[PDB]
Amino acid sequence: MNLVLMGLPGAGKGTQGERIVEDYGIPHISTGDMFRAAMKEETPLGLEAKSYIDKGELVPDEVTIGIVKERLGKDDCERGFLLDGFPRTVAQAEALEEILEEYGKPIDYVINIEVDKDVLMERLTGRRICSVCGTTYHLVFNPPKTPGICDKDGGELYQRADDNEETVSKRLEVNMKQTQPLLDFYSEKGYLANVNGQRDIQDVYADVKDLLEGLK
Ligand SMILES: Nc1ncnc2c1ncn2[C@@H]1O[C@H](COP(=O)(O)OP(=O)(O)OP(=O)(O)OP(=O)(O)OP(=O)(O)OC[C@H]2O[C@@H](n3cnc4c(N)ncnc43)[C@H](O)[C@@H]2O)[C@@H](O)[C@H]1O
Ligand SMILES: [Mg+2]
Ligand SMILES: [Zn+2]
Repeated sequence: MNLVLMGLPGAGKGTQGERIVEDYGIPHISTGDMFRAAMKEETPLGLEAKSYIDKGELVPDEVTIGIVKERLGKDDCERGFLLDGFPRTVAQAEALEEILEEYGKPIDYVINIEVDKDVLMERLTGRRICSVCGTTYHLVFNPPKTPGICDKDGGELYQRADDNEETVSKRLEVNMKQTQPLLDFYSEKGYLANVNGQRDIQDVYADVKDLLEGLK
């Protein structure tokens, strides 16, 4: 079960990915999360990626592909994986092809979580994240039972540094110009799957589960 999750900033990759990993146990591989984990620890990778991430721009291809290649090689990817936020440039997709060809692990589906760009600003500025677990909530659409704290572990919720109007706008701008080419790339490959991301969380996942049940 080799999957790729794509979508514009705030479309819900993390939210949906959380379900997939729960029902199938494949590693959730989010480049955004990997970069931020590096930033917190202050690794050389983190400091280099930080400059781009803080501005809402894409981190350069070479270093991004590099850390992904290493990750997909781990033992825990034996039964499949869930790539989140990678690739997000045609170059990255082409590179992933080579990488997976060497690993003998072809992509089963590239799942595009389609959400109108017009409602993504609201989704991001209203997002709050668990400082302990990473799971996300939304002040309006998916609020925590007790404001400011995670339902699961009681950890404090925070607002990502790049989740403000200006940076969100840049993020939408940057990724929108990469969107159609990626869709065309995988549409040609023959395994692009479009999912309506503008509905209730569990209803979005139902559409995702339909595809996954054919991958055991
Ligand atoms: N491959 C790569 N190459 C180069 N650079 C790279 C890179 N990968 C990463 N980077 C760098 O890293 C940065 C950050 O990457 P990344 O963290 O991957 O940024 P992203 O793509 O913008 O995605 P988000 O995490 O912001 O949102 P999401 O789709 O997971 O949404 P969520 O589920 O939280 O949901 C959002 C909100 O909506 C709510 N929500 C979820 N589902 C629904 C629903 N169905 N209805 C209503 N609300 C919902 C949630 O509760 C939440 O509040 C990039 O900008 C770039 O600089
Ligand atoms: Mg995410
Ligand atoms: Zn939590």
